[PDB]
Amino acid sequence: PPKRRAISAIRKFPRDCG
Amino acid sequence: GGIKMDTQFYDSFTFDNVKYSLYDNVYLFKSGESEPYIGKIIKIWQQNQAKKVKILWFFLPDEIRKHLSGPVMEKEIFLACGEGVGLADINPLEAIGGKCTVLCISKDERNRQPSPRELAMADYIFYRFFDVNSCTLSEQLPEKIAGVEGNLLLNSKVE
Repeated sequence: PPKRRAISAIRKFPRDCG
Repeated sequence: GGIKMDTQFYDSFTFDNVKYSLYDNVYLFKSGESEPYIGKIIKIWQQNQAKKVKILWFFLPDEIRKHLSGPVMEKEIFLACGEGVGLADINPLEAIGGKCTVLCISKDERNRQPSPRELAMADYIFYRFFDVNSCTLSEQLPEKIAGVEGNLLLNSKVE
């Protein structure tokens, strides 16, 4: 199950994704 | 002589009363996003006392909607593959926000066909792989993804 954290994820997306 | 160990790596850890293992699938929230990202842990290590995980990304349908020509299944997601930006990102271990049950239904011979029980408990299912370079979906799993052998990126070897 998901649980939001204070520390943010780091993520890059391919072009025109996200 | 003297001994000097290099980087400490890990196969598992516990975070907020959840046990995570290498190649588990997890939720990760970015600040300001309503929905979490889903990714796979493909490396765990400590770096300057900071705990890090390398995340190989999954894509939810909404995240690649602009590149899809056809429909998707209700619980379907897509595993990133190929080489380029968007394949994987190094993350603080502390950003992990829970375990996600993702089941592979690929006919690829390196995938174990899941039991009805596993399929019944899956949060998401996948059999297609999104090449981040061409930005296209394929049902062919490459030999490796992000330097990891493909057979480690699918279902567990034993139920």
